[PDB]
Amino acid sequence: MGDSILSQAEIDALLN
Amino acid sequence: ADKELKFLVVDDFSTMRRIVRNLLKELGFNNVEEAEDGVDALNKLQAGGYGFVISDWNMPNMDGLELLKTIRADGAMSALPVLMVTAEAKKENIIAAAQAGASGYVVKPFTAATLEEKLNKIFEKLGM
Ligand code: BEF
Ligand SMILES: [Mg+2]
Repeated sequence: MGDSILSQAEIDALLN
Repeated sequence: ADKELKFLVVDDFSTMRRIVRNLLKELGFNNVEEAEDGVDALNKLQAGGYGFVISDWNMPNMDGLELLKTIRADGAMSALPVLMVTAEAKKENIIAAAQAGASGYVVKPFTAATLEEKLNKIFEKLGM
């Protein structure tokens, strides 16, 4: 199974 | 923010520290110190005077998440801005950093624009 990697944009949604 | 604002850049490798220190300089912030891991970082923060923390995740002795958590639980540093700059990008970790109170999160490799952008949004809050 592959990892769940988030893009900078998806990351921005909850952290930036 | 005030150009004398004191920063602490934490990473176990100088590359990230140099990049960040130079971008900070480009924005006008020269009062910047460095640390090599969470413990090393806590020793400097305890000395006082810091106003902003930017740090890596994967570091020996005490990683970035643990550093963030101790800072957030410390009565003398609980509101210290902590911006994560790290290669770590797995979802469970992003969510963990967010739940622990990270002020922001930038994924390595990052452009000058991304860092200035993230930094500026945190700065705006510091003013209200
Ligand atoms: F080692 Be850091 F998380 F890029
Ligand atoms: Mg007010």
